[PDB]
Amino acid sequence: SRPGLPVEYLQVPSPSMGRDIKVQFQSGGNNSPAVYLLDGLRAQDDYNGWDINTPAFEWYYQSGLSIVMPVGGQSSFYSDWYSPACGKAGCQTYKWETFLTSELPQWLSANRAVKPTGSAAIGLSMAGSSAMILAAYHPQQFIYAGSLSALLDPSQGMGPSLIGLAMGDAGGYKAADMWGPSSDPAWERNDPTQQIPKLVANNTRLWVYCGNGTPNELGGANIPAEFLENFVRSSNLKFQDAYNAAGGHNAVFNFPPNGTHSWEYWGAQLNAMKGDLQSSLGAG
Ligand SMILES: OC[C@H]1O[C@H](O[C@H]2O[C@H](CO)[C@@H](O)[C@H](O)[C@H]2O)[C@H](O)[C@@H](O)[C@@H]1O
Ligand SMILES: OC[C@H]1O[C@H](O[C@H]2O[C@H](CO)[C@@H](O)[C@H](O)[C@H]2O)[C@H](O)[C@@H](O)[C@@H]1O
Repeated sequence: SRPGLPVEYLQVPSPSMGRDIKVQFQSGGNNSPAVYLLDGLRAQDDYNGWDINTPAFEWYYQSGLSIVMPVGGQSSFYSDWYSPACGKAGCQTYKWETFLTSELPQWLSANRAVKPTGSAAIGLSMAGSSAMILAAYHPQQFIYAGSLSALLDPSQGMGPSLIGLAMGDAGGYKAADMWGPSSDPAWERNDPTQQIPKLVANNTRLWVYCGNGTPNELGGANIPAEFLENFVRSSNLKFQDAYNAAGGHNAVFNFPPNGTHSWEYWGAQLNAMKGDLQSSLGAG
């Protein structure tokens, strides 16, 4: 049902960021595996975009999977930032890798008996690369990573400056505050194409989606959505080639001849990957 589901609106203290992170939550039951649904570049501070734009909770109720939707961190790339995250609205502390990989799972285990290990992270847009970086560096916790419509080589060429533009347009943040000048090693570290050997060695299950910029009847037929999806598509194709070349063998690659940078297409993927998540994480 949409109303009447056991959906919580948690307030999870983050020592590292000095505030309470709101977290929308639906348990799949005691000791259930978690699915972290990471929001896109323009993440709002009231509700995660996955809740706003999809019936995700509804789709995953009684799936044996806990659904975890952190709220906030627009333009954060769910990263630990070098300096305060200062945008149009003011400064906030961004230490999202710390939060997602310790404070949150520990709180969820202690307070809701959510299994802290063997989780998936699924992100769209900005959070698509973040999902893979979470699995790259925290494979115990994240054994599955979904990346929807993300720029997958952000440290390369125009990469850093395109990221700067977007953060600027979304809340007016500056990429220097996050991973520093493009010279800083933080860029390579958070580039999922660069971290492909990790993904392979950890045998991380991947779900990699990117549309082609052509809208079908689902909608999203507008130029920005079309131009954005097409623009990030090649990094998705190059990721695929590199991953296979590095001996990758645990990914689903989803590059249909349709799809724009719009929630209609992302929802469709989240819905599509439920049974795969259940098998890969042992929901049964
Ligand atoms: O980066 C994730 C955001 O994707 C959407 O916004 C992008 O694409 C829109 C077209 O669908 C553009 O209008 C917008 O300027 C882009 O940033 C989505 O609207 C947001 O909810 C996501 O956070
Ligand atoms: O940095 C983003 C991507 O840039 C290159 O490719 C882009 O540039 C052209 C458009 O201006 C097209 O080749 C394509 O649509 C874009 O993705 C680079 O080749 C990619 O690896 C980068 O992800």
